[PDB]
Amino acid sequence: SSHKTFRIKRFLAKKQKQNRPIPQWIWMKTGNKIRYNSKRRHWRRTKLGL
Amino acid sequence: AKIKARDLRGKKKEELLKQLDDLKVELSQLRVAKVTGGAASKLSKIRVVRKSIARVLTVINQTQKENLRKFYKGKKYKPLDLRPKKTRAMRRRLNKHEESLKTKKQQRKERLYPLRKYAVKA
Amino acid sequence: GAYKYIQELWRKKQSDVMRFLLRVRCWQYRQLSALHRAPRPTRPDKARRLGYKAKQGYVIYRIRVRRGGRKRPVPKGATYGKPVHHGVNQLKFARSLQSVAEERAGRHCGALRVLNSYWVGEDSTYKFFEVILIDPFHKAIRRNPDTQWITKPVHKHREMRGLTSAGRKSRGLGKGHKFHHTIGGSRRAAWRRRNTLQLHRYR
Amino acid sequence: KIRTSPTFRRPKTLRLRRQPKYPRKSAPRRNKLDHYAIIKFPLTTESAMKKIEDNNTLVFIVDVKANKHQIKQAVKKLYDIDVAKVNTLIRPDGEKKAYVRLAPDYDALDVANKIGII
Amino acid sequence: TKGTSSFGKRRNKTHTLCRRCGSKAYHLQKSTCGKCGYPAKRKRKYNWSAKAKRRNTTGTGRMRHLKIVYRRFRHGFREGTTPKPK
Amino acid sequence: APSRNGMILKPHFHKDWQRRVATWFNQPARKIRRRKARQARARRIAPRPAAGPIRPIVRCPTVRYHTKVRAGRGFSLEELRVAGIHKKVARTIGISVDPRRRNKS
RNA sequence: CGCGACCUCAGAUCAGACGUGGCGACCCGCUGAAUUUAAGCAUAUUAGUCAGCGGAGGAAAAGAAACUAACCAGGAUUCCCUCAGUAACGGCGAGUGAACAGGGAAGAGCCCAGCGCCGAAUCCCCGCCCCGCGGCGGGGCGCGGGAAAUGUGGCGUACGGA
Ligand SMILES: [Zn+2]
Repeated sequence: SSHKTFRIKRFLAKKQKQNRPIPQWIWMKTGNKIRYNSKRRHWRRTKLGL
Repeated sequence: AKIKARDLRGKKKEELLKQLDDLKVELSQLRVAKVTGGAASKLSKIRVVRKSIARVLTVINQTQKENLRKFYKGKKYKPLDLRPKKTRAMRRRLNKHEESLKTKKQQRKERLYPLRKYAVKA
Repeated sequence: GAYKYIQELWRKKQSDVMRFLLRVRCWQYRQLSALHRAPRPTRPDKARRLGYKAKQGYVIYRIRVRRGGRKRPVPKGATYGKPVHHGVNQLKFARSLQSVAEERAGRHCGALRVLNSYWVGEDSTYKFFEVILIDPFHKAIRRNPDTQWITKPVHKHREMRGLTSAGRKSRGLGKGHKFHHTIGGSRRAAWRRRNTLQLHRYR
Repeated sequence: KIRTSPTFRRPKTLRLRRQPKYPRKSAPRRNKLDHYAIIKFPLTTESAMKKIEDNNTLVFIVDVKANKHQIKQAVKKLYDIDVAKVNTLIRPDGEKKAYVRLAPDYDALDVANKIGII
Repeated sequence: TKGTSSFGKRRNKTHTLCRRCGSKAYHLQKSTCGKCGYPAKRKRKYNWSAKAKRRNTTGTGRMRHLKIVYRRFRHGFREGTTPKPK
Repeated sequence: APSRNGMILKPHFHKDWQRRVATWFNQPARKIRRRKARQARARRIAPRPAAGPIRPIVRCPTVRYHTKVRAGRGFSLEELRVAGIHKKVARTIGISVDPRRRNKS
């Protein structure tokens, strides 16, 4: 929808920013257990709700 | 320099604003230097200025408040900021003195018949 | 004094003097709203027995309660079950109408607290009660050592727990062999105590 | 006195203003949207420069709560210039991009060197 | 045609985001939330779903004001005092 | 289904009794709590006796127990009047007083 | 009609304060089933139970007899043992089912209306003084305002009281 409200566009802004992968150096840490981002949302598979 | 809180309290209120906006000014090109690709040494300095701005603005917020509550120290009515905020249930209770109020009938009882200290034998 | 002569004056409700007055107040109270404030007691003698004192902080509200029993709020019969619970017309509410008047007065004026209530008139469809309310934050009530028990947070909404004089009648509590099923805290406490297994360590 | 109209209206009773014996809050809240917080950082995008030498404008990242009037006075106060017009948009990333058109007596290239972007 | 061909006409959202509970359960036509009951002053909760209770209780969120009441409780809620300076 | 020989039993377990089950694991901890509060009370009234005020000599009702003698709620006003002790002063010196008791004997 | 009390009833972004909502393991007041059993099932039983509603507190409620008893009598409320699976209720079927007394834990009593006596002897707010002021507290001054005679305060509550 080209027509948007300020609530939806602000809400869509966070989900776009959360779709980026983890940094390269994050598994150089000491007690880190994260291998990759398990919350990567693809626009074809996961439809985000709404 | 390492801005401390001890020496900031004795300075003038308008002198703090003279220092505050310069810290605000000096932080402005630091965000510019991040976008333009500045040196990594200057990118580690911006957290110090953020905490130094927080230090300056705290003292301005601090020193204003004890001037206000000293001004309202003797008055009957004070703003709700200066009133003690502690757990609304007990702000609705009585004062220190009011449950110490005994009736004239009750005060006669302990004077006429006080509780006695006594002991018994075997 | 004069308070005694009004005590048995209200005990003669069938007399000509009271029957004229009771039908005038009932007409007057009917044209008003279902909830409004009375500025002074119509029954000054009754309020003193219940604990009202004519000072600042003592507030009384006069309301009405619709007369009759309680029918079951169900769609057209809506009793999907055994014939025992098929009764819908001749059911009765567990609490009295006076206790309902204490609940409605306390729910509206939530800042005040209900002391007691009394009867001032009735109709075919309405019962009229004056309900005494106490302001727990007025300095006359707050600084008086006799009346500061209202100010404690334990006595919030006494009429909601049935702790008032009218609400205590429907609880069925009291001393004697007629109140065996309310021994303990309440009716619920008696059933709870009698329906538990005291499984000891050594049995 | 006589009643000309058959309807009864409530008489206009006098009402006072607020005369508090104490303010509700001790001190007024300080302005958190100052001239420094409103302008975050300018853009060094190849489209951002392309907006500069051609249109004689400036591109900034500004807070989402800002007005076009507030951006006009902010750029005026911070850099000692004046602004012809301001066009704003909200990028899907989440903060607000504003195009600041400068007056023809000022040059977008020269003011860029004082503020460091090139 | 009650199956696959009937899902193609789904383009009108009936629910939307609530601004008190955060869940997408605010019915536009009834102007009410099916999760928390937005127009009602009281939060919608029921005892027949204990799992739905513990999804949103006093322990789930930030407790940005309640976590300092517990810290201040163990000192008796002292006010106006400061530790002895150097 | 009953067996050959046995009793007819009425187990009162047809309600949801498993919810209302009162275990007694607090009993060893309760006894310590009763003792510690009792010892703390005694130190508060250190010259006064730990039991409290004295109790009168009381015959039992319910003829099954009518030959037994217990310790009662409090001394009657007739018993205090003969002893020459004012009823409002006896309570301060550790005498249990109640106005409900009678004196038939 | 002018002028002035009083009673009812309004308007306030009036001065000063109060309630809303959350949690809800425990508690109080309502409302309140059907699965199940009775080898069916309808009274019963499940069960004042689940669910629903309101209200608090750190505990709540109850509580100092219009009591229990018929004894040579006990003597506020609450909890444990026992009474007792008893008296009793129940298509007297399934099943349901207390209370007194006794031994313990604890143990604290009291206040009004009315009856009357005291010159309203009473209380709230606003201003001033003094002293602490994060619980504005007390005392003193108010031909300062108000509440209160449609009854405040002291003595005084069944054990008697003046
Ligand atoms: Zn919602």
